[PDB]
Amino acid sequence: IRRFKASKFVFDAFPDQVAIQLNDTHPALAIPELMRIFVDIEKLPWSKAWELTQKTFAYTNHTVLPEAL
Amino acid sequence: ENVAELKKSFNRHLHFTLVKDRNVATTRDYYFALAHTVRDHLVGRWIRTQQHYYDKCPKRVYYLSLEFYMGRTLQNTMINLGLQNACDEAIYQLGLDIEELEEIEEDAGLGNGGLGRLAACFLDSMATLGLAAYGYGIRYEYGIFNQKIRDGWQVEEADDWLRYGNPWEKSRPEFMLPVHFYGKVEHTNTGTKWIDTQVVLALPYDTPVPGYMNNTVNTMRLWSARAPNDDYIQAVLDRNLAENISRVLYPNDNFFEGKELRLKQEYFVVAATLQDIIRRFKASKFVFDAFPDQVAIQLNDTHPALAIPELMRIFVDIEKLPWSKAWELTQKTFAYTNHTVLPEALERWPVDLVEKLLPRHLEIIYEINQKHLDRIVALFPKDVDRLRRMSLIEEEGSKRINMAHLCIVGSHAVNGVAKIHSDIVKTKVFKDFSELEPDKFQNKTNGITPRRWLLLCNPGLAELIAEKIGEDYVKDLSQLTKLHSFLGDDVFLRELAKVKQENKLKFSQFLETEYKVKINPSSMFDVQVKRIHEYKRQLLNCLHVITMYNRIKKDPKKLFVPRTVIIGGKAAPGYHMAKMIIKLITSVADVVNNDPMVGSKLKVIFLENYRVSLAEKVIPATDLSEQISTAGTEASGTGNMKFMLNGALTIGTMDGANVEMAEEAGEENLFIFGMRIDDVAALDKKGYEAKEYYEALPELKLVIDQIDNGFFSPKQPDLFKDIINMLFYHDRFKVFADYEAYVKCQDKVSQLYMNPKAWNTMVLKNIAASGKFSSDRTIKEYAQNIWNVEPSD
Amino acid sequence: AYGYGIRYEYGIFNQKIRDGWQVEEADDWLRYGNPWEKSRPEFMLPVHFYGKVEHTNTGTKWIDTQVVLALPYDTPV
Amino acid sequence: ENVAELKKSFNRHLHFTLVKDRNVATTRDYYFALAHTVRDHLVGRWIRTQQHYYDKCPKRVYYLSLEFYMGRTLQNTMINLGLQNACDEAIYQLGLDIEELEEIEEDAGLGNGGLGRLAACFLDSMATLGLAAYGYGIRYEYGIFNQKIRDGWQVEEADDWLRYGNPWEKSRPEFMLPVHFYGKVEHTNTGTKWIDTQVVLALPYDTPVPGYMNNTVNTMRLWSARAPNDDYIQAVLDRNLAENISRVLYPNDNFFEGKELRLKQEYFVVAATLQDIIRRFKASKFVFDAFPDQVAIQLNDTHPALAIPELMRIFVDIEKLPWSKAWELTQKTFAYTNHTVLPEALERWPVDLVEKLLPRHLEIIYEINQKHLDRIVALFPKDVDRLRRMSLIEEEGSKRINMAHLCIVGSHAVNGVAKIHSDIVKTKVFKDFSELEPDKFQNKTNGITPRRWLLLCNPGLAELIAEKIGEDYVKDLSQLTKLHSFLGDDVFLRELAKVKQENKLKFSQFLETEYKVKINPSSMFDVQVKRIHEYKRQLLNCLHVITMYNRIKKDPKKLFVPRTVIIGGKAAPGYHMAKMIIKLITSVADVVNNDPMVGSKLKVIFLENYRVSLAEKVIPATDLSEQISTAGTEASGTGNMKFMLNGALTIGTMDGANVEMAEEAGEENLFIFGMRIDDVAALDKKGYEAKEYYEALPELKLVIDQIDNGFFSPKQPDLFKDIINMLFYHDRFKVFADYEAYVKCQDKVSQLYMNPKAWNTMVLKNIAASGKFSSDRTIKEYAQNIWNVEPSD
Ligand SMILES: O=C(N[C@@H](Cc1ccccc1)C(=O)N1CC(C(=O)O)C1)c1cc2cc(Cl)ccc2[nH]1
Ligand SMILES: O=C(N[C@@H](Cc1ccccc1)C(=O)N1CC(C(=O)O)C1)c1cc2cc(Cl)ccc2[nH]1
Ligand SMILES: O=C(N[C@@H](Cc1ccccc1)C(=O)N1CC(C(=O)O)C1)c1cc2cc(Cl)ccc2[nH]1
Ligand SMILES: *Cc1c(COP(=O)(O)O)cnc(C)c1O
Ligand SMILES: *Cc1c(COP(=O)(O)O)cnc(C)c1O
Ligand SMILES: CC(=O)N[C@@H]1O[C@H](CO)[C@@H](O)[C@H](O)[C@H]1O
Ligand SMILES: CC(=O)N[C@@H]1O[C@H](CO)[C@@H](O)[C@H](O)[C@H]1O
Ligand SMILES: O=c1[nH]c(=O)c2[nH]c(=O)[nH]c2[nH]1
Ligand SMILES: O=c1[nH]c(=O)c2[nH]c(=O)[nH]c2[nH]1
Repeated sequence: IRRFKASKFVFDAFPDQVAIQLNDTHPALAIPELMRIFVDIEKLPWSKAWELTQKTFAYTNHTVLPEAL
Repeated sequence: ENVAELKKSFNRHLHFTLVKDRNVATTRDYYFALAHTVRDHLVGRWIRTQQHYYDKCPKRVYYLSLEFYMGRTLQNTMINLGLQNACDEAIYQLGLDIEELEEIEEDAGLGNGGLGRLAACFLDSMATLGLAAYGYGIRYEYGIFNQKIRDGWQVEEADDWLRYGNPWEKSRPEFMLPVHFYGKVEHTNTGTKWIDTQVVLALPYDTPVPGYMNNTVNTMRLWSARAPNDDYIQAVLDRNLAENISRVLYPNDNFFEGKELRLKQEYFVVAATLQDIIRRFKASKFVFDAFPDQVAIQLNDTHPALAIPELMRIFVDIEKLPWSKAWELTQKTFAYTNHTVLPEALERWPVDLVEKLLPRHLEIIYEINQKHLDRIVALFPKDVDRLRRMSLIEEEGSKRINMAHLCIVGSHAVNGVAKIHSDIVKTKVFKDFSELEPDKFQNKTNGITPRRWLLLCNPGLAELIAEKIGEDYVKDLSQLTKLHSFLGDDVFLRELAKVKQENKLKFSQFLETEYKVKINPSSMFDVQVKRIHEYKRQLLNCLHVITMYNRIKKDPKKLFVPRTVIIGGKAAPGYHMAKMIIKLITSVADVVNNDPMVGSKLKVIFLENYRVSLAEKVIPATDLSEQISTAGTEASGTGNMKFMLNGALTIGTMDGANVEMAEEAGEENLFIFGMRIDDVAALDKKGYEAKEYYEALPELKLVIDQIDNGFFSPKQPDLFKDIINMLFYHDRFKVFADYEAYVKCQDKVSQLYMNPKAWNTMVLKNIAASGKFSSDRTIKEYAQNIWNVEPSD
Repeated sequence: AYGYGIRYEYGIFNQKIRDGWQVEEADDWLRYGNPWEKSRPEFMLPVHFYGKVEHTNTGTKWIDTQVVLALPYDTPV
Repeated sequence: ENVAELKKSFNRHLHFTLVKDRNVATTRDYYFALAHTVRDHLVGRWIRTQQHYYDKCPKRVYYLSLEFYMGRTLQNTMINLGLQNACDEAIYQLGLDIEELEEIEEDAGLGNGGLGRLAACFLDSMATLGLAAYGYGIRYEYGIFNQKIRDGWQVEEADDWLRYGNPWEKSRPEFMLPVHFYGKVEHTNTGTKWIDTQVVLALPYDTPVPGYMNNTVNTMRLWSARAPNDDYIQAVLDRNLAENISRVLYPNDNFFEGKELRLKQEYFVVAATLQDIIRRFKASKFVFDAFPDQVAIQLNDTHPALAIPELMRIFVDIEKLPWSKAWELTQKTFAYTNHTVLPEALERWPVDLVEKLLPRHLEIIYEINQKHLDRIVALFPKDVDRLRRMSLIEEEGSKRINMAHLCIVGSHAVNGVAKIHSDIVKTKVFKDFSELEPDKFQNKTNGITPRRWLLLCNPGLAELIAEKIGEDYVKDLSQLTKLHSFLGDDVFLRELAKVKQENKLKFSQFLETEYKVKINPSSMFDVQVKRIHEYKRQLLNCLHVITMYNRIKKDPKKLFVPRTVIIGGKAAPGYHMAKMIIKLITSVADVVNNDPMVGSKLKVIFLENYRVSLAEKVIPATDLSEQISTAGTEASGTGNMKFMLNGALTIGTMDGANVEMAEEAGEENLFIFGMRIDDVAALDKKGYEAKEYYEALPELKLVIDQIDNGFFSPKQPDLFKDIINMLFYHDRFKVFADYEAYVKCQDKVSQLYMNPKAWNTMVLKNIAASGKFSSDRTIKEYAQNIWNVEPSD
């Protein structure tokens, strides 16, 4: 986010400048953390924030083993 | 209050309230639809807040002022209600631009400058602190005139601010009140009667004052004059005469014009206010002995001085209280704020005018004075000249009333608005009164609201700060000192400088589209915006500008830090020197901006129609804040505080609050220069001979000769004759006396500017020390040491 | 593209076999220094843990948290 | 090493070493680029110097200490390599400010005070004298805590000095060594074995110690603890436990805390050092009979006392030498320096702790003691109490080891650090040992390096002196006596006073930007900086300050020489009285600095985070040096020497080296006052009753009552109760006993200060007599009378 703000780029264009790949579910907390930042800090409305969040993140599933979940 | 619902409310208002669809709606229609959409969010809490004051009856504060320099309301409201981001989204989804809709709104320019803006910041701080406070003023049909520049001169255009409607005001018919003028007095055996008077009705209009994120919404009650209903045509037309009382704001800043109409406005606002206050007290679920414990009235300068004898009139003539008791409750009710020490600004109404217009008030004033002098004659039997000095009456020829003296004896507290100022008020100007009553005189350093002057005008900065230290600073600005932790944080300094840069680009766009000039976005934005005054000296600034131009003309290739020098402000209509100085600046700018040799090195702009909404644009884009009044002339200043809070460095004198800014941030972190108060005094005694400096300083001589010989006005070589004459023979603000130190200081500023890291480090030290200057702290001190009221957090 | 992860002081353990069984040893890979990483001190950030939620009229805030700084190290790819 | 080439190297490092360009580089990046640019200049001579020691095998000196209070390295290195002026030019041409880059560097605060700073000065003098000397210590991850003042109290913050990297240190992997703890002992037929121990690795880090202008660069080797590599997660985390051994410096100055972790650090540094020393000896192109002729190990106090039984362990258990021979070579190898005589500072480790942690060392210590007492029983058959007094073991209840006794019998020389101190050590504290061995006890008066404490910290002075008498004084400070020739040289006295003035302005700028206070640049800078101790008495000083404030409050117009009183220093974290005294001083300063009546007459500052780099700033700006310990308590002192060398006059007691300063400069040229050693003794016998002075001295009573009644702590009237209680009933440093003489002395100081010519003449007499106090002279005496080593000039 700091790098986005410093760029020559609101946040509307955030997903057009940023793509974050979630390698397995280990960094899953990144979804609610981005929301927390957008909402609690940046004061964006939930709807707007959630839309941006989905466009930013992509999730890669690496396993179906129950003990790995 | 979510995005989907705001769009729906917006569409609903556009339809039912503006009678439009998306095809025929105008931009004004959209602004109004949004204004109403936002306004509906205030209602619930406005009713609850005023209802809660009645039930719990906390002591109320009444801020009585002839001025409330409010600026625009839409954005401020969205921010304090936490609605801005959602509204921004809604409007965007509707395919509109909220910032464009915002520009449709007229400023409620019901003030001249600092005095009026202080009142406005105070209402915001009081609602944010949760105090049961009310602002009482006049609903002028025309505010401070709109300023146009024609052929380099200021031209005034009427500010018809209500032409299209004010969604932010609410008519309160049920509270209309009659105000009396002229007539005669009768001292009957049933009390004294003020009869055969002319009557003018006062219709009150309430505007909500939302606190910052706290459910509190207070009230600003502004009175409008209306002719009462008991050649026919002429008789109906003449109803205009009574209605002229609230027609227009007197456009004088720090200057007393003793016009009868002004006196009428003063009693109008005072009579309506006090009667409304007493009415509410009497309806409160509270004899009058408890009045002072339920009511505090702050006099914003001496303009509402008549409130003192009006309260006594009400208590004695109406409520039938004995003089002694009335007097006691009166002093305990009023507190007075002195905002100036310039001779020409002192309110001294001729006795004959007051006798004709307000006969009962003159009588009461004479009584007040009599009981006043009798006590002095007692304590100081011999000192006859002391009685002359402390009298509410000046008998020297044309007998007049000294309103400040009346405010002093009728109030339990008197305060100045900056330490140095309050000191001079207590120990010099009013020595005889403070020696007699030590504890009466206080200081209450001015402040500015960090909502309007930070959150609103510079969101990029408010956001950057919040990311580093949280949002607590909004409601407790002293929290900005934590910023000190980042003085060696390189990345933060870069982020800080980026915010200033973006503000500069945004405003450079405003300049280029509003004026011819091409702006060097990287040049230093050197700014001086405030009312035009000889004491504020934009003239000194103009000398520095001409000086820089000549340096360029001589050494075109010398390494020069490029500047965009901006100077703006309104001159009172009848203030000749002020109007001449404006013409000088525009003339200078025309030469500078069009000389091929300087080009992008130096651009000069006379910012037109300086007002609250324009201050919000230029202040955040400023690098260097000009606060150069002659030591002893600016009681406090507040524009100086706005620039400090927004990342500009200050070049100024040790005057007003500039002194406390230096104390908080460290003197080395401000570009202080010139004569201090003692130097001015000493130079006075010796006698000030302007010629010396002129002869003694070569760069100054060239400047002076150029202005004098027509260099800056070829077609009228002697155009600036009056300026030259005043400068050499009648300058009581010692312009030439600070020229040298001022120019030397300016060079040091340019030096530092070449060092971005050093420059931004000092900026950070200023921002981090600006906390004292929040009006929330000023109001806390007023609540605690004068009004004796408590918040609700 | 950028890779973002954690700079563990100890990576996956070094495995040894004792009496036929696996035995683990700490992979102290930074002991002698890593010329391939570049500390980026100016980008250190605070990270919050624990604490509580406060639902205010100013907007829900996470307060009384424990803080841990995050110092980034860039390795070229 | 010329300007053009330094800029190129700087740019090269910024690029390849810091991966930056001028646009994105931070100030820290610039500091690092310069540090590396300078560092490269050391390499060639560091390799040659260490190579030359191996080829020529001169006897080596090993200075073993748990402390090395080094301060910053950049400037010191530039100066000793003659690179400063060129680097200053280079950086300036690059558009940077070298002094700003210098401030980025963290102090290597690996010490508490004098003991640690003495070691640091010694390394500089030894490299400058060209001796084959090595400093051996611990590479603490955290040095002496950073001190913050919050609400007037000291708060400690971790000194994470390595966070951003230390370019001045070099990892030496190939010399890692294992250190053993715990375990058990086995006396087998192949020698005794220390088995089943816990192992912690010691990784050595070398820092270069450049001599002043001589091509010599010695080494400071500091050991860092690392867990060896043969719930998994917890097992990996637990590696922290071994690594905690070198985690942090124990923050006690002159106080013994018998914590097991401290004992671990002590054996850690001793085991790694001696094994490294023996390894080098065995690889030298030298049987062990020649060991003592090739190695000298100086024990900096008793902290590394375990080195004695460790060397014996190595010789006996490892090298298989017979006890008798091992013992002989051991005594000839070690020399011990006693740095204190305060009871609470004595190291007395409980036998049980040593048995558990170092079983083999306990055994060896018992043997040492046995052979020790058997010899005494022989020479003195009857004296049973003599054996009790000279035993290495204290059996009185909780049995513990007297480390000083172990250092005395295991060393061939024992020295104190000031004549008066060494006398007391020899004739009182260790009488039984010196009577038994006269020639073993010596004196070696402390000294300070004139590079860091003159050339570096006060270039203006070093330059002024050099212009008068040349530069030879740098390497032979006794050359300063030539300055005597200028005692009647008026122009020189003016030049001397100008240097002090400039230092004062420079530091006044530091004060104003760091603290609120406005500094009177012309006032007398009265300074007391050193660790906070009851025996050092900044409390007495505080009484004098309050005294001066009261005098001002009474006679506001009396001619008073204005002063800026500065008191700073860290208090050990668990030292309650020390922390209370700090709070007292800050409380006093807040009243004084904000009382309108005193104003610019008196300002008080509690200098925060006093450390080496800050001593370099304040010392050169000092007029009056406070060295007021109670006679008999300060073994020597060295801060006293720094002030003398830098142009301050001294007000102190006849204690430690203050006595020799008086001898060198003439007693009349120092403001000596109070009880001398004999007076303290006499007052002891009689019994000290604090009340007498309190009742007997009116100015003291007012001071005391004020502190006691809350005058200096309104909101907590009883806050200073403990201070008051200690003062009347438990003050073993007789504060009230010297109050009178102290205040009388202070007045004489102010008297002289009014006489600029008389004042500067005495200053010159102090500077001219400061030559004895160079650590180069101290090291010459150590080399000649103890280590038996020779230089290389
Ligand atoms: O005045 C109406 N809406 C209002 C809406 C409004 C109210 C307050 C401020 C701005 C706009 C209106 O357009 N104005 C009040 C202003 C004035 O007093 O000049 C301008 C309105 C809506 C409507 C709808 C029907 Cl069907 C008939 C008459 C109507 N008047
Ligand atoms: O640490 C130096 N060079 C570095 C070189 C290096 C850097 C990165 C990885 C491996 C090696 C060094 O030896 N190490 C960093 C590693 C660690 O963090 O432990 C080991 C160095 C060079 C030098 C030269 C002088 Cl004159 C004085 C001190 C010095 N230190
Ligand atoms: O660590 C590098 N330079 C070093 C340079 C340095 C060395 C010693 C002290 C201070 C600075 C560095 O920046 N630091 C070592 C410190 C630490 O251990 O935290 C910080 C470095 C340069 C470089 C260049 C490339 Cl292309 C890739 C990786 C790199 N690392
Ligand atoms: C704040 C403000 C002022 C007062 O500014 P000074 O520089 O203190 O005189 C005047 N006019 C406007 C529009 C302002 O916002
Ligand atoms: C020299 C020095 C000391 C020792 O000073 P004394 O006044 O002799 O106790 C302590 N701390 C620092 C930082 C020093 O430089
Ligand atoms: C009469 C009048 O308008 N006085 C003005 O009041 C404001 C608010 O106190 C001051 O900041 C300013 O210096 C002063 O000129
Ligand atoms: C235990 C200890 O730190 N002793 C200190 O050692 C230094 C260096 O010898 C002396 O100058 C000082 O007076 C003394 O207090
Ligand atoms: O009409 C005036 N208005 C002013 O504000 C002013 N100030 C001043 O000096 N003269 C005048 N005149
Ligand atoms: O924890 C302490 N450290 C000290 O340095 C000291 N000195 C002292 O007298 N008591 C204490 N306590």
